[PDB]
Amino acid sequence: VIFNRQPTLHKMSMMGHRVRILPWSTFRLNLSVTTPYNADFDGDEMNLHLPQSLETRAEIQELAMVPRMIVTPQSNRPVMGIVQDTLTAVRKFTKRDVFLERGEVMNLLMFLSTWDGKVPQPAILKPRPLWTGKQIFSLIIPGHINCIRTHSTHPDDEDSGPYKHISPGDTKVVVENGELIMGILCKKSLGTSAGSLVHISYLEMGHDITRLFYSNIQTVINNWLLIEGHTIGIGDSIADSKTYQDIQNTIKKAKQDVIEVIEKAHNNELEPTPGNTLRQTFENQVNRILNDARDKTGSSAQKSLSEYNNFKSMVVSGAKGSKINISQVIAVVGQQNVEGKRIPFGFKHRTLPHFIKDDYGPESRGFVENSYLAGLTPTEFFFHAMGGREGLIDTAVKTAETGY
Amino acid sequence: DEITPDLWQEACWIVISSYFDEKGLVRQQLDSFDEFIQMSVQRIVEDA
Amino acid sequence: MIIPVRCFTCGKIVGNKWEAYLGLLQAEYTEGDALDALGLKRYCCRRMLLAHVDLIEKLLNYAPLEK
Amino acid sequence: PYANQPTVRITELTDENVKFIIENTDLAVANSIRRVFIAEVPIIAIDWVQIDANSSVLHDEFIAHRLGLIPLTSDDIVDKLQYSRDCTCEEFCPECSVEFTLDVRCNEDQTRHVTSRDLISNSPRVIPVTSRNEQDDILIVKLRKGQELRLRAYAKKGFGKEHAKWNPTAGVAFEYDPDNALRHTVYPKPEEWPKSEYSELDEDESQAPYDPNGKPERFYYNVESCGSLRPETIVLSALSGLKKKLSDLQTQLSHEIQSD
Amino acid sequence: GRICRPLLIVEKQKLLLKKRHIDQLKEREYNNYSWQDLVASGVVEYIDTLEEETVMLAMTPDDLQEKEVAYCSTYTHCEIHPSMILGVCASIIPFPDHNQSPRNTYQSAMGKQAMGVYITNFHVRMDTLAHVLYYPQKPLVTTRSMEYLRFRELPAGINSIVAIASYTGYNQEDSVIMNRSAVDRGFFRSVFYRSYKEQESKKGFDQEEVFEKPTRETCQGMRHAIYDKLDDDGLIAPGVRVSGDDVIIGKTVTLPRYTKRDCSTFLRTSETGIVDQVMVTLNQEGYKFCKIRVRSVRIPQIGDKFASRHGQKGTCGIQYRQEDMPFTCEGITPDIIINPHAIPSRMTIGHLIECLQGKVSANKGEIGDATPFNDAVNVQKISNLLSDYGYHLRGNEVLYNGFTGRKITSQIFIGPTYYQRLKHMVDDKIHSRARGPIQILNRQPMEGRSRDGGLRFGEMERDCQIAHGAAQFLRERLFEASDP
Amino acid sequence: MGKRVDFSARTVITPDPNLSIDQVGVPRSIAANMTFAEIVTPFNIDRLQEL
Amino acid sequence: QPMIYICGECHTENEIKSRDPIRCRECGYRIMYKKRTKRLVVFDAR
Amino acid sequence: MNAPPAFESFLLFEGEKKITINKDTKVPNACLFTINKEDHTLGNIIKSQLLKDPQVLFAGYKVPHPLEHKIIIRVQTTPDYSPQEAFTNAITDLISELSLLEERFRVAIKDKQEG
RNA sequence: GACAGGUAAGUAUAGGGAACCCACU
Ligand SMILES: [Mg+2]
Ligand SMILES: [Zn+2]
Ligand SMILES: [Zn+2]
Ligand SMILES: [Zn+2]
Repeated sequence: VIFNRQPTLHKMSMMGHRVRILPWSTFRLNLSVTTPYNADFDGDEMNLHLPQSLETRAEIQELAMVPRMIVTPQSNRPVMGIVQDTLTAVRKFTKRDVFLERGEVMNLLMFLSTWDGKVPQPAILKPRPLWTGKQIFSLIIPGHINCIRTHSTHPDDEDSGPYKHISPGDTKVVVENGELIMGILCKKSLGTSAGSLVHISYLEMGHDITRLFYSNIQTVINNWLLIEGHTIGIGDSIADSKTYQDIQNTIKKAKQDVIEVIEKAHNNELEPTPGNTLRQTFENQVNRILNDARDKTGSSAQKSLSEYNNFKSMVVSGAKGSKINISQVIAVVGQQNVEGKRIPFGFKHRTLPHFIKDDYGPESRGFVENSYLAGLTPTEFFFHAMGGREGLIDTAVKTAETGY
Repeated sequence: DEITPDLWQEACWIVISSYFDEKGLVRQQLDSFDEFIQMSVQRIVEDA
Repeated sequence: MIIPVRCFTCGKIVGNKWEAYLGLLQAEYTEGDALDALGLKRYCCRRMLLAHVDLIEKLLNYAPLEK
Repeated sequence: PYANQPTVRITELTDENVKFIIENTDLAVANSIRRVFIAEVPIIAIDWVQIDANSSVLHDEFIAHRLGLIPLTSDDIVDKLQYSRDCTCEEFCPECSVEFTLDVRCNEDQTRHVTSRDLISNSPRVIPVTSRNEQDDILIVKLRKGQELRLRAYAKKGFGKEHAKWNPTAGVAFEYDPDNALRHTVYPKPEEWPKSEYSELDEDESQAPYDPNGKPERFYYNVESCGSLRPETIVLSALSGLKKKLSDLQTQLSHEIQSD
Repeated sequence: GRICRPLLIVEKQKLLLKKRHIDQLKEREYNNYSWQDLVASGVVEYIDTLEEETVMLAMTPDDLQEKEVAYCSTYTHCEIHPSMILGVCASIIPFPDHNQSPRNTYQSAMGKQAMGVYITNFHVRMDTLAHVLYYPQKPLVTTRSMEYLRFRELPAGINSIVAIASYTGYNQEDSVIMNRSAVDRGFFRSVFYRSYKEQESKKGFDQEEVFEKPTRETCQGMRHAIYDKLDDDGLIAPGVRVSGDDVIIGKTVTLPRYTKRDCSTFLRTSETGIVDQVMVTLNQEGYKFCKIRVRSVRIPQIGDKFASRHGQKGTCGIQYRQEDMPFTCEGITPDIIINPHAIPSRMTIGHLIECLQGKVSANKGEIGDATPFNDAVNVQKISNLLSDYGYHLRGNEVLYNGFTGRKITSQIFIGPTYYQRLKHMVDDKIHSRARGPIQILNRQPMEGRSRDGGLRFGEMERDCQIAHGAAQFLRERLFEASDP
Repeated sequence: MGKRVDFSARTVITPDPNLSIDQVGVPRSIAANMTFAEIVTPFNIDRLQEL
Repeated sequence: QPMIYICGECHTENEIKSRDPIRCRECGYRIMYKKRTKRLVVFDAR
Repeated sequence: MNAPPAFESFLLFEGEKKITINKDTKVPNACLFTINKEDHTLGNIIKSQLLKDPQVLFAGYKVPHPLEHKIIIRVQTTPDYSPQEAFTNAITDLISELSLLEERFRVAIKDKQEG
């Protein structure tokens, strides 16, 4: 059956599938195929077309089947990849210090469909047998493909300094003879990016082999994740009081800097930069100051994050979120912008009636100095709503423009 | 005579309670229609 | 509209508790005290009681379709 | 190469729950026992309803749902009862079902509370839990004057797996390794995690030192009954049913191998 | 048409409002003191936007409070409460100031879709479409503003134990696992009422319509559907089971198998339920006019839409019985499980805070207050309170895999949270076709599932197939399968 | 350039990790409503007769 | 044949015949309701 | 409308084999037992017992699809031993476990009742 | 005449459209 989701943006939006009938009243999709369809299960509906003749059936079977559609000509790189829970779980799984007991390896092995039926020698024999997620993933990997990637958190200096081929952080991926020698898999190594492990699998082994590869990764990693567990909570949004104090100090210093700049400009001591009126120069200075403050605060929060932090887990695995997202949650949200500028003076020289006139301060012009966890004062909330409205409008218009 | 902040929370919320008890939520609709019927119809008739 | 018979989460019978809970509330027990007296330890059952809204009285305010 | 030697200790026992501990057994066995408690213990609950009349504000499906959810004492009658599907009787019979009749009419200005008290059983041994002989009767619906509710129902055997209404338990707390000796979990900040009731540790201590050779033993159960069965009855019936399932599986395996 | 909002008047640096005013308002029931009396006394005053342009305003009396560096010191008004800037739909959001604004916007609409008790007297209204939840519940965490939206009287949703964890992967990508046992116990069960209407018109002596139980020997235009369910008046009776394409209003018209053409009204295809009730009247022109309300019990199932109050919606990916669901040390199991991947990008930190304070309030026997701009409430305070009740201060818990009993290496965030089931259910959207009725003008498949229509193989679908090079499949889709 | 077509279904989508990437779960109702024409041959004549 | 309908206002039973203008003989009220069917109806308590 | 009947979870449909045996050709002494209308309860207990068995080189179970109520148990034994024999002995040992636990629980319940 | 009971003879047990609005992905 051909399977479709409007809007049909590219070839992969319509792809063939083999039907399996299961009780309930929905189309059940494998998580990987969501990416090409650009589909989420937030209520999205999809269409299915049944070819009616053997000729059309053969056409679909030989041309449109998902395995054949794995790699797109648009950017000569795979369209699907391991996503979401599977991505985070594989990142955790392929950590250096992940060890599996006889029974756990037992379950994962049998979930691995393409398994040859031979239990590998455990990476540890005494004082007790123990395997490694790297061993199990080596079993998962098909053929004898060779690949080299770098985990997302891979420091750059490591490549130059000693331990180059023995990563202290295990942040370098090396698959050899179809065996994950070392490294922590992540989006870089399993997603749509070029030269990814899935890409190399498709290139070397058949599309069918890569299909089995996808299925085995998903099943095995989900089953292990059952044991491992993955969550997100207020604990992962909380930071230590020391980092809170550091962020507060940074914000206060940035506010003081903005105040100094404003006072200088009012004294007229400020002078325009080339190719910019004095007001443009002042705005540039303010924006630079606030951006630097936000960047410093985000860096502080990311540093404060612990290895157990689930936000960091997810960002590192690349499944979802971003360092900017973590910074917004933990430290200040940051400046709100409409039309690429600070909040305009909707009122008479005033963003809101609650400020003195001709106030160009961060708070006055809509800088959210509070993190999402800390909550927002009403003015900051209003300005953030303005920004979100800008985003929504941009979406609602670009949809039609790009369609045309 | 004044309202300390601790009291102020409950005070403002009591004020809002009284406001909503007095007005309701569709007060604008009801008042607009009532004013229309009461004044505007007669005004139109006379202006004719 | 009416107090559910079982706690959705754990399945503990709570349908026979709404009237007693109201009785305690009018007896001036705090909600937590009333729940403890009724024995609702798990916060699932505590939720079942706290969040319930007995709309059945408002429904009964209307006369039946038949005399 | 052979079975363990599980031991039991009942640390508490009431009409409404049983708390105990099982030692020298596998986590798999313990978890399966818990699952059987929750899902695969036979029970009698209303599953057939005929609404002769219903003037109440609630509709027929609503009323039937509540009636099914009502629990019924099933201490021994369930064991004698056979599953309706297994039973030969054409429609219903005592061997496979128990009849109930409800008939109330609000003839007074005050609200009439149709509670489980009004549920009239045919077999005295099977009755609403609250009606037993303080716990109040389970409300079903309220009737203003001029309203009526007449219906005839049948309760049959069944286990929670088919539907939650047959589920006897009302909370099966299960635990093991109170102190995290096996380190099956991992506390990023163990200090801030409250001690389990079964935890045996100094307050300064957060969790037991890791045990490389450890294995899950001494599983703590606290089975709360929904009043359908005595908790001890729940446990015993669960064990019996699990053994029955294993025996039937053994029979099927023997048949298959012999055929092969 | 000039909009306007109330504002507390400020003179010098002090509110005109006073403790005596507050007390009189408290006793409003007896002394009859009222908001109108406040306005008359002149403590409060209406302000429109144009006047706001000149007004200098303060968040709260805290701004009036003197400061080392007076910012304004010349205030003229003060907000009654900042939360008032929100609207009806936005008000029900707890901790809106802890969410990315677009999620608040989304919740503004998902709230409109939530099912609940839309009106107290629904039992009599023969509304065209209606949905009623079996067991509504006022949220455990409430903004003070809902006191006036009357959400307490007519809540739309259920407080549910939600665990934000990955479990079998069936909740991935904005999907949610659901407790089958809870669903059996009535969790989020609802009823859907549909009202059909018909009337017999006597427009012309030559041709007139009549309700009746038609018989094949007399009337001609009968489908193979059985008319026995009808009564002698051509109307079905309450308490009668009905399936799709089942006649419910036997109607006939006198022709100019003889002298009678069937104009009966059948139940909508693929639908089912029981006839809730029937009403018979005369329209404005005396013609007999019957409305039939039919109710169908919708049990939540795979594909049904659910949503929190924080822009987090998802379809029920799968339902696990209680024994399958993970459980705390106690017997508690999550009613719903939602993939953690929602929160990171969404910034629905308000969702997590709501879950935490919901756990706190449920344990404490109170109703949490999630009014947006409330400094008196914060995450640290909530965590301390939660820890006081013998729980992890951040809401995490030790959960056990249901299938194997083994502990879960991670500790799952879990707690009560107000969820709400949106009207869009899979049963009302599933649709399929194989050579159904076709349009009259062009012989292509009809449109819309109510007409057993066919899906539109649109222009971009044609183009995608062109790119695929499947010329024969394209030909089949556009010519042989549409209108040869 | 665009048309409505027979032998087309539409419905909500839900995740299912237990399906190969190239597979798709379908409700039994949709499958029943859908039919694929199969020509009779001595090979499949018995199977189609049973169908 | 009888076709008893319940009047909305007075909640009174009254026969109505086909072609008979819809109006409660008792109160002249034009809204009536069919009485609950007699057909056997059952509900598994699920 | 498509909701499967609840009893379908545990009720064998007409003409369904409760258990089926296959030989995993990939490796010797390996059998696959497909058991219908069963779930993690039986799967886990049997897997644990077989793992306890030392002759068992391989024992485990899985649920091919949660929406389906079938389980697959893969068991590989030493050449001098049969997967069928291992499976039977594991079931027997679990039955003995249940019997012993039942009687001990009866004794404990009695004793608690008296005091 | 009416009414209640019985016997005999005859009858009865093919599909809309447009417009608009709302809501949805
Ligand atoms: Mg979507
Ligand atoms: Zn509970
Ligand atoms: Zn019988
Ligand atoms: Zn009347």
